[PDB]
Amino acid sequence: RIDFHWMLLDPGDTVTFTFNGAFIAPDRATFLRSNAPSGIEYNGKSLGIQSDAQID
Amino acid sequence: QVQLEESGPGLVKPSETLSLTCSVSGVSVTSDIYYWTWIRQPPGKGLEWIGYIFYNGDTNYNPSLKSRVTMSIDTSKNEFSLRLTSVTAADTAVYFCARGTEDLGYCSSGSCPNHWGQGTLVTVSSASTKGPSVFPLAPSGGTAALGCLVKDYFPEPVTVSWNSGALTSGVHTFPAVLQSSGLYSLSSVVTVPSSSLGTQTYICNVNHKPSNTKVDKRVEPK
Amino acid sequence: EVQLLESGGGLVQPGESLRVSCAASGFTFRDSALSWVRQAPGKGLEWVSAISGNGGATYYADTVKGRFTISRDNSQTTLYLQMNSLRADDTATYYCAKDESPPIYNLMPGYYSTYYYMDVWGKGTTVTVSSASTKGPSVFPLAPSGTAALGCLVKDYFPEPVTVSWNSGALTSGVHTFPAVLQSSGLYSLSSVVTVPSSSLGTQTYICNVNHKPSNTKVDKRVEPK
Amino acid sequence: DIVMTQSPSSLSASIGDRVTITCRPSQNIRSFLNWFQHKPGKAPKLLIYAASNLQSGVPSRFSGSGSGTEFTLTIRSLQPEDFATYYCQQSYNTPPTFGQGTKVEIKRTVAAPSVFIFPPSDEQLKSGTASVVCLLNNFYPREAKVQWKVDNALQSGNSQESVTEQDSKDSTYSLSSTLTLSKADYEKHKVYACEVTHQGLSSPVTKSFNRGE
Repeated sequence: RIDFHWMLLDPGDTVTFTFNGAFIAPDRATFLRSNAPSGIEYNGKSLGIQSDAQID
Repeated sequence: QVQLEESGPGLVKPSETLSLTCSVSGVSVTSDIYYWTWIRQPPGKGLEWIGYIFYNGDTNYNPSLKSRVTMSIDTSKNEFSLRLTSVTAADTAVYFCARGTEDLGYCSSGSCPNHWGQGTLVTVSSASTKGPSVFPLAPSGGTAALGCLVKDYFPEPVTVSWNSGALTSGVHTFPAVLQSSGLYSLSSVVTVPSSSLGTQTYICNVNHKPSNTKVDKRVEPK
Repeated sequence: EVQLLESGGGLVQPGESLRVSCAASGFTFRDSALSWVRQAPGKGLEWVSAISGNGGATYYADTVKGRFTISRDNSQTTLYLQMNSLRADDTATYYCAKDESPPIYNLMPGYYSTYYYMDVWGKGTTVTVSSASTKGPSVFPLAPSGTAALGCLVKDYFPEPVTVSWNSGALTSGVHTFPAVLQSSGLYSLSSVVTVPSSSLGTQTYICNVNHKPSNTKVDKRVEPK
Repeated sequence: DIVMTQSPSSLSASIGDRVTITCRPSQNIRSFLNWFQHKPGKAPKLLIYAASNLQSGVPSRFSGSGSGTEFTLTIRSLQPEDFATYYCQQSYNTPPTFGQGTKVEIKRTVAAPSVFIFPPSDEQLKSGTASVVCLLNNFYPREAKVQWKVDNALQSGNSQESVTEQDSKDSTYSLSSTLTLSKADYEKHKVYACEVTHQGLSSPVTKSFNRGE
């Protein structure tokens, strides 16, 4: 099994990773789009639903 | 305390990308409290704020333009820049760069640009560049008038000096007129002593950066 | 096609009666409501009245609460409006308008749903209420004295409207015919002007053609530099 | 998205007079309102910040007042250098928005234009075009009519005018009119004249030259 643990990192904060093994390492950081500065990545405030229906 | 000089093409074709740069003198673009802004004014229309950028990365763009505009700060060159994609004739405007100082006691964040550049005109058009032809206006109760005619250039502007920035009092450089040919023309004139026509030198300098043209005309009796 | 046509109207002395017809043609089965709306040139819209089914309306505005009465003739598919005791302010362009309601209302198909919005408007019939007495216009030149302006003043006529053309309609560019104004005499005055090249005055004849159909009067007036 | 309604769009006033420009935002903005001045060809300048604070170098004849939904810029004794377009600007929410501007023009005494006529240079005639320029220098008020005459036939359609903005020291205007002809038509005629009609001239003034003299 592989178990994933996550955190939210404030700006200017270091996450320090220390390990002798068994460790699965992040290659990329995930940034929300509704925290963007309107620098055109920015696409604000989604609603996530659970649906069995098609799209239209 | 700061000087702000704008630069960029002057002519961009429709659907292409508009890029402008602002050269900053007197302060560093790496300062924590200043923000850098662009504003524009279409010919004969109102001022429209485009956005601000802080060195720390915080930006805000007008929603009318946000899906097409970005800004950046170049710390190495002490510059900041505007990038506007997929332009149309609605984007022909004078573009002003400006500095403001974060001051949340009296102003929303990034919302009070208080040192502006003089603006640079950008024309969105498919027409090609054309340098001016420059012709003299030769002199005929004490005062004589002379000048230079700057005809058939595109797009705007031309700049005119008389004697490289030396003769300055009495100069009138007229707003350009659009001719039926689609090219611009203007005149620059100066008043001088008639007693001066026999012995002293006058050269108008007509400079047009989009066509990389410098033309000197010297003026005198027919 | 749901268009209706308004017939009738005209000039009437204050205190008289006049009924306006509204031929309801097209999609309207005439189990739906209909309304009248008047507007005077220089003023906005104003709802007048409404009709429903048979005698369910009985819906009149406070301005005409005791004067106007609304009839409906479903056999010939025509809506009426008997305008009695007409006053001066009743001069307006009376529009016959369709009436539609949200499908949640209007339980019985015939009766009135007390929430209607008008969707299909009519061409409108103009009704003028004065003590006037039809009169054709006098036409005077506005003489030109690179670009020159010349024109015609069409003065002292009643009622509206007049039509003005230039050179029998061969001259269109640069023509402006202004809205008439009402003088204290109760007669109208309007101007029509045209801008033309100064160089054309001497070679080219300009004539304004004025038509006032209410008095079947027809004037051509040549406008010359003087 | 806050709409700034400035009024009037334009005004004219004499030197020494008190001038007032109003700004009404579309919602209450407390004191988050700035006033800018824009003189021809110069950088827009912040004059007043946060409704009433005079910026460095701004003369004390300028004052800002108001809050909420009505603001006033007053210029208490107008000087020629105050010719400019003035704008209000809200800093209350993003995006910052500007009023449509108020153009302030100076009324001064009538000044007749000085008139000059320039024949086309020989260098241009090799291009197949002849430009004839008439200069009307330093006049007030703005109307001046320029009629071109070539061998006394009035011209129309073959000239264009350009007028400077009001001068920041003497509050006058200047105007150029350029008559354009093909060289072929230019040499078929002789007398070239610019005729100027203006409130400062008791009757019209004509400057002329003779082609080839």
